[PDB]
Amino acid sequence: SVGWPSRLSGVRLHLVTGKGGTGKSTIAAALALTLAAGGRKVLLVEVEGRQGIAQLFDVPPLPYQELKIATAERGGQVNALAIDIEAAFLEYLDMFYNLGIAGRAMRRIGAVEFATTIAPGLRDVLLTGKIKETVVRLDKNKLPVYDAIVVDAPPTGRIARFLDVTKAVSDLAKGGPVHAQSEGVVKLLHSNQTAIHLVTLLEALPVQETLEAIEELAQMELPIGSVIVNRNIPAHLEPQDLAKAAEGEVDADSVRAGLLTAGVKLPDADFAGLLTETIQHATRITARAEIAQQLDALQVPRLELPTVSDGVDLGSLYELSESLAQQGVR
Amino acid sequence: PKTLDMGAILADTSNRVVVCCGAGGVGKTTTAAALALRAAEYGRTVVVLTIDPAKRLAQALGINDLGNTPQRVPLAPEVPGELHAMMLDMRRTFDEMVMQYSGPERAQSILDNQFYQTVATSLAGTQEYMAMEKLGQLLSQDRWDLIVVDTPPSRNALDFLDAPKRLGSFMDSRLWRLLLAITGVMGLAMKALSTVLGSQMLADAAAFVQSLDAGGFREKADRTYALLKRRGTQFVVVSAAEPDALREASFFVDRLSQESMPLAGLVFNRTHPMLCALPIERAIDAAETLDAETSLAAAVLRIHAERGQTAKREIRLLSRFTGANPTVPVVGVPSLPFDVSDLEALRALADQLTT
Ligand SMILES: Nc1ncnc2c1ncn2[C@@H]1O[C@H](COP(=O)(O)OP(=O)(O)NP(=O)(O)O)[C@@H](O)[C@H]1O
Ligand SMILES: [Mg+2]
Repeated sequence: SVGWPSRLSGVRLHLVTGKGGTGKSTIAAALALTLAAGGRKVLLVEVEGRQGIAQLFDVPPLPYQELKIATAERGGQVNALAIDIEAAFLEYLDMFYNLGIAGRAMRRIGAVEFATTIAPGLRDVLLTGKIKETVVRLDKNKLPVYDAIVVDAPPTGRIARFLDVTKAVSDLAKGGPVHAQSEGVVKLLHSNQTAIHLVTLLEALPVQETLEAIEELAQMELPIGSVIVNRNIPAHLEPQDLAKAAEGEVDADSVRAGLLTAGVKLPDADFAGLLTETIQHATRITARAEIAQQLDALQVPRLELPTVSDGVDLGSLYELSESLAQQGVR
Repeated sequence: PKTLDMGAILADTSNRVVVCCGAGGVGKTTTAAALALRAAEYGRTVVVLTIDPAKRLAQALGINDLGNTPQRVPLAPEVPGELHAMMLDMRRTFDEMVMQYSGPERAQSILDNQFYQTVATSLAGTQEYMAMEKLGQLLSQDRWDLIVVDTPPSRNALDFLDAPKRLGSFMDSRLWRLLLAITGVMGLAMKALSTVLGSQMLADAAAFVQSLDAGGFREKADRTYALLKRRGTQFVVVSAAEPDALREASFFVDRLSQESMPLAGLVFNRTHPMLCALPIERAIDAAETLDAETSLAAAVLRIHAERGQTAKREIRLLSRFTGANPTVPVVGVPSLPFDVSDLEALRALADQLTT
């Protein structure tokens, strides 16, 4: 029933997926803040070239460097890495094929863009490879550079293929060093060092894709972490009252009595409008609970975040991190 | 403000194409369906090209199939018009385009190529490009006096107008023939690709370029895009109450203005009009007094104050958009208390849009 089993505290790589528009970027950022509290250092990574981190923090596009982007509670630090697939490709050519010269020539004519676009699998090898490199990097003292890596990942319809290292490597040259590092990537992804969290809204499609993605990922034996239900809203009604209101029954005499008590008397048109207003609210809560019920099928931890009433700004990120913390995320 | 009058637009048969644009997730597909249905109820012979209809909506329309081609929607016999519907099949529209330009024989090779099947048909912008292609096919066969076009979802509403030309320019890159099917630089790039990419994959890719034998793709995208400038084209931009959807609507209206393309107006979807006139502050205070002292009366008060606050946000958002675009007609569509998954719910939605 807990949202964050203790095992998720030993995870070093958190991947935040979910259907488009559910809040992967926001929640991956708040998660990074949550895990960074207490003088820890966490890296927040995005992989689609969408500069979503810079957009989230309302800053100019970030370069291909790990840079401090936020201070966490009690002296923690969140770094940002907007992975640049072109630079990552150049890095790859030079490190593993000593083809830096060719690579810099390709940058001139748009050829790196071409190669990454034409080969989907190479793209995923570079991205997942860079993620693994940030997860396992050690400092001068043989200690991990980062306490945790949080990835704003590709969405639920792509996450399974994105993490399909074997398929990615299938379309690369055989032999050489790439196949050596790919075994290490697969090991990381399948270990207790990794977890995939799925953000969803209480709407039909986000839940459907959450379920289907969980199924696909379990077949691959990839570790599921939490389902994170974003932008909840207040019911305001007790279950019995709610159920009645979703059918149109409101027992107004009681409502008229309560209003009378409150020093307010309403014209009949206004009273009818008020009665319609809470019935519609109850129909919405009931529809949401019906969709929600579909998640009860999974034996997966579930976390809940509120709706930030205005646009998500920096303070909102800290509010959401606090909610995660209060739910046991650590 | 200004009042968009979708009814008069739909009823006037000089309007032959109606394009629903906006961010994904704002109500484009259901709006497209409500508009196409209402146009049939006005007597028109309509086809709606939906891109991502909800399983249930597609069934109410009888297009839950794999066809890439319109089918009549059975409506009440009183209906003077005809509603037909289809769901874009991106991959199959790609197949049809390939055959249309390479011919059926060469097409068996292209369609059999694993690089075509696994990479080429899922490149970015395929969905917009094939939506535009399918629209082209619909126009050329002259099988309808009205085409209502749903447009694929994207965080970026301008993708519908920009991604197809972009994809065409990518397809026509010199790098296809030079790098897959010599020079110091191109020779470097070719060596790099040969050393990094799998032999099977490079063979399939060079096969694909050879077979297709195409600036073909950009020229197709340009010709098809000009169709959106024929007389009789109307764009309807759909946006929800959210700031993001509204901002995409504004971007899109701006582009439509710069290109002198006809914008019917904005559908401002999922509003929460107030049914009761009790002021917010009163609502809160009254509930708090009851809080100090039957829970039901206080809760109803909190429902109403919450809704009131939401309505305030919505009103100020629209006021922003109307301030920037005082020339753009608007219709506000309230959030309806049921899902839009049946012809009857489509009818209630169309009632909201047309009036
Ligand atoms: N709890 C919340 N309350 C209110 N607004 C929210 C909340 N979470 C996210 N948002 C807003 O929801 C919208 C979508 O969030 P975002 O974080 O961009 O989602 P996403 O999953 O990254 N979608 P994408 O990147 O397009 O695949 C943004 O405008 C956020 O600012
Ligand atoms: Mg994002």
